[PDB]
This record gives sequence, C-alpha cells and structure tokens, in this order.
Amino acid sequence: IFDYVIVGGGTAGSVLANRLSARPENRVLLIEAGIDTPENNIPPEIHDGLRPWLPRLSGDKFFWPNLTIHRAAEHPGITREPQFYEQGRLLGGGSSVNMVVSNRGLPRDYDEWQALGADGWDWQGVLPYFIKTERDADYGDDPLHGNAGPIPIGRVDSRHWSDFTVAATQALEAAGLPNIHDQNARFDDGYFPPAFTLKGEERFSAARGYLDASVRVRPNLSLWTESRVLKLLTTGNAITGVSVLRGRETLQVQAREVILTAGALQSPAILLRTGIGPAADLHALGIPVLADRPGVGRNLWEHSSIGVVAPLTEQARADASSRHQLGIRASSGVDPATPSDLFLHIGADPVSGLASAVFWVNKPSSTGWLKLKDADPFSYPDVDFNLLSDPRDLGRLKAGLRLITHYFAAPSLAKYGLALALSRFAAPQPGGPLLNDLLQDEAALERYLRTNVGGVWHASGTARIGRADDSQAVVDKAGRVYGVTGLRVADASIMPTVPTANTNLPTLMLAEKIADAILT
Ligand SMILES: Cc1cc2nc3c(=O)[nH]c(=O)nc-3n(C[C@H](O)[C@H](O)[C@H](O)COP(=O)(O)OP(=O)(O)OC[C@H]3O[C@@H](n4cnc5c(N)ncnc54)[C@H](O)[C@@H]3O)c2cc1C
Repeated sequence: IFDYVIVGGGTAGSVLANRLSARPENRVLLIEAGIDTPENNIPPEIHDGLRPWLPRLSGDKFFWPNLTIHRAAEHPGITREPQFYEQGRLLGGGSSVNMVVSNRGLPRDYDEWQALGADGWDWQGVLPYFIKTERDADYGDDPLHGNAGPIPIGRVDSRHWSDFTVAATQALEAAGLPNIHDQNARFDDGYFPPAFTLKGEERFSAARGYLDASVRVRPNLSLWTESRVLKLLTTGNAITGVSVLRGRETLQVQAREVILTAGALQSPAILLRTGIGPAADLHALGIPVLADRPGVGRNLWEHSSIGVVAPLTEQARADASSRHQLGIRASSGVDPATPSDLFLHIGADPVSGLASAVFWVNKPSSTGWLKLKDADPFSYPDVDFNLLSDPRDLGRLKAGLRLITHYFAAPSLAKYGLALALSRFAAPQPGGPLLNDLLQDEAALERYLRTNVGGVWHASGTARIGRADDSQAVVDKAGRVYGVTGLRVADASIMPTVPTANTNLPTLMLAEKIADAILT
C-alpha cells in the first residue's frame, strides 16, 4: 500500500515523486504511461537540446497518439478541423519534448491567482518555489534567483547574437524597447536573450533533474514505466487506489493518497471519469456522481499564436549566420489591465529560407473547456480551447501584427526588404496572405486569424485552485480535490489562469510548492 501514488511522470509528477520520497517513511509510486528515459539511455531525438523541435519530427513516437482538439472558437462561416495537440508521453512528459525555454511570468500573474482565491499563491508565495527549482547560470546569486536548484537556467550571451538578431534589436530600440537581460527577475516590456534549460548541448528534462539515479535507488520510491493508469479506485467519497495497465495485464494498486499529474488535458478527464465534475455531464454518461464539481475541465487556458514569415533575402541570410537568441515582451495596448500581453520572437532560419516573427497572446481573455466523450478510460476528452472567443484576444493578435509591421519598417530591418506574410505558428510556411495586405482588410484578417490561430502547448487551468467556498473551484491551496478524500491534483491543470509565461517553469514551481504543502 503506497502512501502516495503519483499518476503521470511528467514535469509535475517528476518533482512530486522526488520530493515526496525524500522522506523514507513515504512509500511512493510514480506511474508513467510512456517509455522510461534513464539518464544513461535517453532517446537521441530527446537528448538533443540544440534541436528541441526534433521529437515533433518523430510523429507520434513521443506523444499521446491521435490526441486531437478543437482550437478556435466556433464561428459562422468557418468549419473547424480537429488538430493534433502534442503532449509528452514518456518520463519527463512535456519537459522531455518541449522547446526548452524556462520562464516564470510576471508578479501580476500570481497576485491574480491569489486574488482569484488561491491563498498563498501570490508572487511572494510562489517566488521561493521558483528559486528552489532553479540554478540560474547568469544571475543565480541575485536576490530573486536560485543557485542550488535541480533545473539549470541560462541565456545566450548578447555578444554571440547574429547580425540578423542585432538588426532586430536595433529595430526594437528604435521603438523605445530596452534589453531587459533577465526576463525572470525583470518584468516590464522589452527584449532579451531567452532563458532556457539545457545541459551543455543536451536537453535537461525534469526526469534528469528530479529522477536521477540516486533518487531512483531510494527503496521507498517505485517507478513504473510503460504503465497506464485507467481508473481511480474509490470507496465512498474516498480515493483508495488505481487500476494500472502493464503489458496486457491490469493491476490494482492501493494508495493512501492519489496525486494526479497526468497533464492539463488528462488529469481532469481522470477526475471526470471518477465521478468528480459537473453532475449533469456525468449523469449524461452514466457515471455515478461522487462530487458535483462544475469547474472540472472548465477554465482551459492556452496562448493564442500566429506567424509571420518572409523569404530570406541575400543580406538577411548572410546576417542570419541554433540556441534561443531573442525574445520580446510587449504590450498590445488592447486593455490597460494587461500590459506585457504579447510575446514575440524574431529570427531567421537559413535552413527553411525563412525569416520569422512568431508571436502569441501571453495574457489572454478567452478560455474554453474539455469534457468526456464517454466513460471509456481509453478515450481522450473532447477538448475545445475556444480561442478568440473573447474579442480582446483578436484585438491583441491584430495589435501584435501592427507591431511587427512597425518593427520591420525600422531602418535596421527594412534594409533587408523582407515581404512578410501570415503563417501558422507551429510549422511556419508559405501560403498565407501578405501582412501589409491583410492588415488593409479587416474582415479578411479576422477570418484568417480565426482560421489559423494556434496554441503554444500551454494547456492549463482544468482543475483550478480556488477558494474553499467557490463552486467553480476544483482543488484547494495544497491541491486537495474539493469533495473527496485521498485525491490531489498537482500539474498545470491547477493554475487558476495561464501565466504570462511558457508553462513548464511555472509547473515545476507549482509542483515544488504542492510537495511542500504535503510535506508540511
Ligand atoms: C511540444 C511542446 C513544446 C513545449 N515547449 C515549452 C517550452 O519551451 N517551455 C515551457 O516552459 N513549456 C513548454 N511546453 C509546455 C510544458 O512542457 C508543459 O506545460 C508542462 O510539461 C506541463 O507539465 P505537467 O506535469 O502538467 O504535464 P506533462 O509534463 O505533460 O506530464 C503528464 C505526464 O502524465 C503521463 N500520463 C498521462 N496520462 C497518464 C496515465 N493515464 N497513466 C500514466 N501516465 C500518464 C504522460 O505520459 C506525461 O508524462 C511545451 C509543451 C509541448 C507539448
């Protein structure tokens, strides 16, 4: 009988398995559905940190196969297609297959968490957990940084920037933007070398960080790889264990405490199947109701993304002569409440022959939801990110595009004479209209955006921390699921809102914090 069964050996699951098992009396099982990634035998596609997009070139190999989602809000005169949503399926989860960038967001993100009912999750309260996770190679001795944590964070030196990146930076300075240097302790608009997590040229997932060999030899830690949890075992309103599929064999495992860390799309599907969710939905699926919690699978957040590409002209290609070089935090101007609501990257890829300015709404207004299609443990949920449902997000994307127009008009970048066209975010390519033309035609620009808006794999919020009297809350400040015993959620599902950040570093932090709450 395990004290803790942790379901999902991803970003959050890895931290929890490590921190909980640090006390020897704690018998802890970490169950991960995908392949193990032993530090001495990491798949070479995974292991290459300089080319972190490589896993997404192995098709399904490292993801949840055929996990499809709806992206944009349904809207008259557009037929939406389902879209494959990458989610890691292996030890380290998203941290094993992501683009290696590691940023925290803005104080205001977390102060809003507390304001929305997550007591002690304000900036003051999360910051120790950001410090504890990291070893910042550049600023680690400075006050808002850690120097001892398991996860390294570093940035390229600005002096190593390509002539192309420099030119972009001169363009941004011309618009009045500073180099803020450290996006993780400086929180106003400007540009910077992005903080990323690598070890030399190698990926450094949370499995490398939290589940190294010494941790693995702990007699009180069990690690089940290629093992899929199918159902939560209950008695009364108490979670009591898990049924797990290994080979063809299903096992029951008893547990004092189940902690779900199965990712923001699969953690709430597991709750819903257990009978924890909106009652009428569950009734509709013949699922007996443990707890009527209507926030389970609501409040699904993401960042809403788009691309601009241009063929590289000779000057630009010469100047563009792998690591994350440049990031831009900017304000759309669409809502006073949401400075720094846009993130942008400007760079060039001589390989595809494209210069790119890709960007997303980092502080969005739109949210969607996910539900079960049926009771089958094998089904994915029905997911609808509902992007651009709130018109402010459409406003933000248009603002971003104008900013790009403005920056590329600056002498430093206009000299290249790039003809910029719209593109999908995730695999940027030709085929979209010219930027200058679309910005001249508003309805056509609205239709394009609604049609081609993407995500940035920052799914979150589906089992939100909320106040103990909030009918729409799912978990309390320590991740305990309201209405049942024996169950916690401790992944990106619990974020009351997505931060102004890529979600990995915030997921590490929240797992450290939740581990602390448990150990305290
Ligand atoms: C392609 C991609 C690129 C990204 N780029 C970045 C980036 O550059 N920077 C950044 O900060 N964030 C980025 N993200 C997001 C970030 O990596 C995720 O938000 C983060 O990994 C979420 O962590 P988690 O623990 O919630 O989920 P995950 O790390 O996804 O972990 C969930 C784990 O649960 C396992 N699991 C699921 N269901 C079951 C089950 N029934 N049984 C057993 N195991 C199960 C999965 O196999 C997985 O290992 C990216 C994500 C993707 C997909």
